[PDB]
Amino acid sequence: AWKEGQFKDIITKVANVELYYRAIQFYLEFKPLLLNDLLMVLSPRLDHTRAVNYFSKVKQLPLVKPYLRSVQNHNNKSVNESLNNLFITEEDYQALRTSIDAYDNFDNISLAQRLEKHELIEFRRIAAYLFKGNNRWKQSVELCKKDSLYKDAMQYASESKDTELAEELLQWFLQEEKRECFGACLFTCYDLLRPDVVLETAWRHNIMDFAMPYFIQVM
Amino acid sequence: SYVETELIFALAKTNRLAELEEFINGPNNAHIQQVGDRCYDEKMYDAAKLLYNNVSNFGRLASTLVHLGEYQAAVDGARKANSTRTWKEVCFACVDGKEFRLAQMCGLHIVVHADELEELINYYQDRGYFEELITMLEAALGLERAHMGMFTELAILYSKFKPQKMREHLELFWSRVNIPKVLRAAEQAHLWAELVFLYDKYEEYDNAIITMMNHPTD
Amino acid sequence: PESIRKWREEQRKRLQ
Amino acid sequence: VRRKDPELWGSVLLESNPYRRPLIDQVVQTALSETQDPEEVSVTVKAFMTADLPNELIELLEKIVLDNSVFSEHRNLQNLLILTAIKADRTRVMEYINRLDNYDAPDIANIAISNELFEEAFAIFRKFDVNTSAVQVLIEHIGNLDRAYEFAERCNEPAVWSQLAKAQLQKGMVKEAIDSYIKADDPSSYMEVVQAANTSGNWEELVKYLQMARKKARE
Amino acid sequence: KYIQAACKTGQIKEVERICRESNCYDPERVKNFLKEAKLTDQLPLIIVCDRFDFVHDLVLYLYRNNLQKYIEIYVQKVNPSRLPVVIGGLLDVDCSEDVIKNLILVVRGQFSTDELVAEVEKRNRLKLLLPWLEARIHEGCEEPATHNALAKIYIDSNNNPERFLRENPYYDSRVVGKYCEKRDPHLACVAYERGQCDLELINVCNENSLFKSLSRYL
Amino acid sequence: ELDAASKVMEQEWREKAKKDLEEWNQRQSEQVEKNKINNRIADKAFYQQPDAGTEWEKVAQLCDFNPKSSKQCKDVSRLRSVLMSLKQTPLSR
Repeated sequence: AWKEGQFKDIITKVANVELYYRAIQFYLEFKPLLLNDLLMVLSPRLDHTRAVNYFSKVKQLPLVKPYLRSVQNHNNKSVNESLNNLFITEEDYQALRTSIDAYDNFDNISLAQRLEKHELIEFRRIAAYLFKGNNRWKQSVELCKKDSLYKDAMQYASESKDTELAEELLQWFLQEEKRECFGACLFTCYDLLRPDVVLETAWRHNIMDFAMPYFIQVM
Repeated sequence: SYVETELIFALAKTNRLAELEEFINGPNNAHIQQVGDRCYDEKMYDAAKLLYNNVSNFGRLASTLVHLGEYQAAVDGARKANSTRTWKEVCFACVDGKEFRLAQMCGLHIVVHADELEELINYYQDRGYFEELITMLEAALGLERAHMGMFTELAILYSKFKPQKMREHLELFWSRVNIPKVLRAAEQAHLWAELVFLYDKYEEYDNAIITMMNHPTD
Repeated sequence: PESIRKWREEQRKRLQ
Repeated sequence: VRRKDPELWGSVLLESNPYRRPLIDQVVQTALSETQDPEEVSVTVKAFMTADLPNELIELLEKIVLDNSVFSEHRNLQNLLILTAIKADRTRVMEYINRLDNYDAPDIANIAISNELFEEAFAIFRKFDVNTSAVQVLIEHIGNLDRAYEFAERCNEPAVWSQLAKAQLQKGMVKEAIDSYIKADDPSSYMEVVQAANTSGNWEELVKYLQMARKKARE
Repeated sequence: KYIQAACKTGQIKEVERICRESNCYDPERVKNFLKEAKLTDQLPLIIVCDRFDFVHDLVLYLYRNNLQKYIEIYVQKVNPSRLPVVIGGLLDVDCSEDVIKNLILVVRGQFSTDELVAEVEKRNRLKLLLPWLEARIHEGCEEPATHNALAKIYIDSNNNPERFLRENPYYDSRVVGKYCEKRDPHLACVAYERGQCDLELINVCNENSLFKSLSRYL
Repeated sequence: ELDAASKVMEQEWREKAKKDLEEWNQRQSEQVEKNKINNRIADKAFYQQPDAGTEWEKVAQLCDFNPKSSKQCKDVSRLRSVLMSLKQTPLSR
């Protein structure tokens, strides 16, 4: 006595919510192809947290991925975490950026600590982005310094708007032969550096670099 | 204000955005929305975008986003404008660009109206994308302001494009759809297996017995 | 692609 | 529903009729048919409250009527659902709080902290950005410094840092009470800090506290 | 020049009077100088602007710069008859709906009902007038304007509003029938039956509807 | 007999459901493998041949202060840096 063409409308007219879970179990047991439509039509009266918990207990998140992305508009913590885990599993880095830019109801620290160990450049970049968004200044810069030596950590140090941070980058560029980007680091961190000590360390204290356009703009 | 208006007009003429974006952010005190008209009148795009950005004038930015090429920003502006013309232009642009992921999303707020449904049908018939129209109208059930014409046109398209799925929709929404608009389409399709059932549902016993006598096969 | 041709032809053939 | 009469509901709801559950399962759908005015709904809910219905009978009606319907007002619809869910002592309180607005937050928070439910009041205080009333209750009831420190690190307010310093002083953490006052710039209660410093020689961190309080309270 | 001299020392109380009394000046330059020289307590513009009907930019300027008491005190004391225009202007930039729902609860003086329902229909945001209509029906307002809008909202509420049409005689059958003509004629039939609109009943049922309704009514 | 037939149909439906679940899992695994292959190709494309009077040109290419940087905050230091970049632009050879 089952007819999908009528059940898909009858299930939305019930009074309780346990029948929604019974229908979810029926679809997981017999016909998972219409589970997306069932979830989309039951969403106005379905508890998304318990649904995500059940989907994680049965491990069917890739089959409900579109419904989870649709529910993501409600900024649910469990839905956000499940979508982030699915994007990590699928080696996606664009959907992760979209999710972290649109919503923030999740633990950014744990996600960053997981992404920093996934050996991917995009994952560690997203981790540094989350760290700098969590007001963890002078920490994400040192984290990305391991790889972002091609004028990327300079941007983080500049947008940090803090002092005694770009000076460390200058000292690192002066101890090791990387004086080529010294002027770029000076220009990006103009409002965070002092020309006196910059010129002193750049000329007398270490290898005699010119760094003249910086002082020209200062004049 | 006229001075700054003519200044930004001359900047849009030579596409001097590098200083136009700075003059807009400052105390221009000009007459906004006056040069934005000449932007599309003289076919000068990429200039009205910065004009409508800082003013929050959702409804006219889509007219430039259509010719720009981006479709995500078109939907992001239409969801903020919530005007029929904006949604219709976004849907027409998505149809021109062979886009279907955002076409259904933008048409969900167009199929709500009765007159715009005919415009959508006319736009989708000349392009041949009947499957996209069917998939967009399938989501009409999951709405809060559906009317008779939507399901009527859905049943018509089922009777004309997908005969293997028209029976269920016809038996389900027989009372909601109108009588003449569906019977005329079914007669044009010459489907005698459902005309008798529809006549019996609407108590049209004369046209039912006439059809049964003229076609007693099934 | 002007699918009206097949649209009419298939239906007319089935009806005939 | 039509003939509003509290005496009728009182005479019918006496646990004598074995068909009370089908009557409830029918009235839960019949009540949506009126859709005219909340006066009849008010009379019916008053009759229900006077009949002393058990749990999972009124809060379900409120969840059905308030969501996906017209009756989304706030005329006594704040306590009628939240207090009932608290008396039921279930996880439905969090879902009701997350799916409701324009409700009196301090009163229900006080009612919750008076009862055994405390995480709901914490979520309420986090939703309305009430940091002080959350940390104070967390310290008074449980005193979990591990969560209070993270909560104070998340936000940024001198009152929150002062409350954290007071909580650390309650636990005898003089070493952290200086760091909790540097970020707050609060020169008050210095006499208590001086009295607590005499209990254990720690004249290395109090120096900075006094040097910073000198520029705030010339005593 | 007198207004300019009134800007050298604080005399804002003497500026709001001459804007209403005098009617032989150019309001363009006046409002430009007012928007340029911020008085920090300026409210002569919130009168002359609606006096010359240029509030389409005043609402935007208030939403951009600051919105604390200006529109509030305006609707309270100055002119409550322009509330729907300000609500539409605030909906143009898509502001918070809770702010508007809280502002509409404030008491009113001179006010028009049709001008607000027209704006919320143009914006397709009829879900904001529910608390105001509830307060009106609780106070005992026996006005057809306060009931026709509620009936149309119930029509758009995706429910079965049959008891409300057969029990409430306050609304107008013409508007409900014309609005529900292309959407659902089954409710328009009951509306016209309650309104005794025989000609409308003919023009609606005989065109596209069921004929048994007329057979049972006539 | 009808109950036995219903049990047989339920067993057949369970078998078909297991088959469909296996097919969906295989399709998802194939899609994940294709995505991993695409990510490996992208990581291999990341490998380039950069360095460890063209020095100034390479430094500019790395850190060009193009006027497009005006999208940031209107800081006076950023304006001075943009002016210095415009003055150094003629050094491009």
